[PDB]
Amino acid sequence: FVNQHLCGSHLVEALYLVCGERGFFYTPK
Amino acid sequence: GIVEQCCTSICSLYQLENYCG
Repeated sequence: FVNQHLCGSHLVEALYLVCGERGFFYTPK
Repeated sequence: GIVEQCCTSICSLYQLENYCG
C-alpha cells in the first residue's frame, strides 16, 4: 500500500502503520 | 523531505522507513 502518492493525512497514516512501535517523525518542511 | 519523495513523487517502503524512530 506504500507504492503510491501519499499526501497529507494519507502519508501520516502510512508512517503510523509502517513504523509501529518505533514511532516516526513527520517533517513536511 | 518526505513530501517531495512520497507525495509529489511515488513513495516507497524504504523512504517511509527513513523516518521511523
